[PDB]
Amino acid sequence: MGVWTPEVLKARASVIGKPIGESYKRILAKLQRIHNSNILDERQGLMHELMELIDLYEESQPSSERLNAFRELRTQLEKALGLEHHHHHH
Repeated sequence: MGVWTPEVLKARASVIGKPIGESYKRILAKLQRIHNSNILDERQGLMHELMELIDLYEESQPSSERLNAFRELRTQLEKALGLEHHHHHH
């Protein structure tokens, strides 16, 4: 949980839908897989690459220090790596 950032956020920031076709969209798409595969033993491996991948994509186009805005996303991935069980439910 706490790992949500689908096109919804981009739609709000971008107001009108307008997804770019390319790899840069791959990172955004990974959200769909992560969503369902949230904190999933399988996603655990991807989680690591996700954080590293972003670090390479953050400077790729948005090197204007704008990565700070995306840094919020990395936090979710970083926290996810905590594998902490905050669910606690009967």
